Amino acid sequence: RSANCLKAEAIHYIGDLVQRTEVELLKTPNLGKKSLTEIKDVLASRGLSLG
DNA sequence: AATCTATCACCGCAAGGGATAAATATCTAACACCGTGCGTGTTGACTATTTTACCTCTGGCGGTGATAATGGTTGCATGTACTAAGGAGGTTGT
Repeated sequence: RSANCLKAEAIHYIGDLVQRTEVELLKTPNLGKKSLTEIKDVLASRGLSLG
């Protein structure tokens, strides 16, 4: 349910997730652990990035 | 604001449905030709485009009739409920 509680912030789509750098990332509901931990490098394997 | 165990379940990851795009084959449409006929051109005779002239329409409006005719029309303002004002005039009072 990481999928439910993320898209509940109306960040439903990958296009703006590109803004969510490790300085202000948390604004979302719940989304508390394995999701939040390391997915940020496989994000860069379909091909996106942060900075 | 970090930790996770233990929810209700999404992912874990097998299957299979539709799709679309390739190739084929059909359709139509765009064109280039041709032929028709119309609105390509000047000229010419017509007759009635316009003007002015003349002879003689339509409608401008001014003018007023006489056997005599010589006491008139007009219908419903409103019917209630109030009550404030002015009007009357005799008089018993100021």
